[PDB]
Amino acid sequence: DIQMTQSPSSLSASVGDRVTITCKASQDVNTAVAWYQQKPGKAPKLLIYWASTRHTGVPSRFSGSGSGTDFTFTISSLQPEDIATYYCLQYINYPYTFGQGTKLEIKRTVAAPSVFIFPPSDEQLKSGTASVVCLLNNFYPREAKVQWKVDNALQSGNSQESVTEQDSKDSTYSLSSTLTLSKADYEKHKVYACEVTHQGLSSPVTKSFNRGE
Amino acid sequence: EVQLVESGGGLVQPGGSLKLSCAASGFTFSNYWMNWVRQASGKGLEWVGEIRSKSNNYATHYAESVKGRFTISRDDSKNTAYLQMNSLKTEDTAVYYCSNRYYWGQGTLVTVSSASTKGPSVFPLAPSSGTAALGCLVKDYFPEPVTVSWNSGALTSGVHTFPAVLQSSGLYSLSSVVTVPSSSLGTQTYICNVNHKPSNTKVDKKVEPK
Repeated sequence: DIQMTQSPSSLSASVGDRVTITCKASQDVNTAVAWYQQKPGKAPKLLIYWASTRHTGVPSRFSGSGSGTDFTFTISSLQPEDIATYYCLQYINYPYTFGQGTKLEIKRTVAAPSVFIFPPSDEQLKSGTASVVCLLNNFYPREAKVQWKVDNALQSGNSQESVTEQDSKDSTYSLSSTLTLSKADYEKHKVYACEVTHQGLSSPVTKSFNRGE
Repeated sequence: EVQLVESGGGLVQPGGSLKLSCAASGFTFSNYWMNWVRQASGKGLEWVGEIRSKSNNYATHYAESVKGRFTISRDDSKNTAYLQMNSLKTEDTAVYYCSNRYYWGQGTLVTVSSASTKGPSVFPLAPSSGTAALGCLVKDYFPEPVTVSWNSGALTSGVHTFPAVLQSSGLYSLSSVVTVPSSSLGTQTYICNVNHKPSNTKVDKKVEPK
């Protein structure tokens, strides 16, 4: 079974940079190599086949080269919409085999999140559960800390976060944290707050609300 | 102009069977070699198999992990390819893609689980009291996926639909938010369009200041 191993697994580069990814085939595979791009939420798209032929309607900044066992995928000038994972594929013999993919991320200047807190709805309170949500909107870099407090008590173990992929235009991330409580527990307290720590904020920022108001 | 439309995906018991279809248009179908590829969530692409043209005796080849369980077929008159999947295992859970080697379809999720189908509840994330943020919380559903749009698709800039998170209950949940002008809050209507096809659930939720 022909192994395709890509270098590197992850890569962070600046807009306008030349970016380079290599793929090593564990056997001679001549020019029977294809390169794919898979943007967040989309199906893979063929960029290059026969190692260096550009598929139709593919931007000129994408190119490939190589032969035998060593293959190169190149972006000449990295654009914001090029955020994706890239895969190489061997198609000389069955079974066709993919490289493990290279995740491409974009470096940009620091951007501070905008923060919003949302109380649970009356509707959800009917069902005996309460979800409090804190949104962190449009920030870079990805590292961010979100602490929940209910009447001064740090909440731990009762929240989950989800973070978007990098935006294809401004290259920022967004992040939601949802704090789930029983309705009884929720009714027993007044002050609900989420506190956000992040490189682009001079000191942590707290958004909060009082239940009975 | 070239189109590959997958269908047949959904929730299925361990051990069960399922048959996927790929409806092709925009190309001379009989000349192409149709391929299936799958991708588990957060993982890489994995080739499933390929069927060749009639002139090649419709020869078929398979990945080792599926051979003897999966059967690929075609119907040139229909311009459709098929993936019949037997003896399903939980490890087969993935989004399955159909390809003519040059273009790929949107893919269809196959979930191999003994868990029950459940429809979600849609809760508002109401904006406070100049940018405002609001959203919809889509809570407690199974299996994936749900789709969310805003104002039937007419509102897209500033929309962030988050990746679903699997909760402790074994049920999924996801939020969709949008940031809008504060001045449009008591004037412009905001409705999130939620579809949970596996449970036949469709909801339109107006979100507004409380």
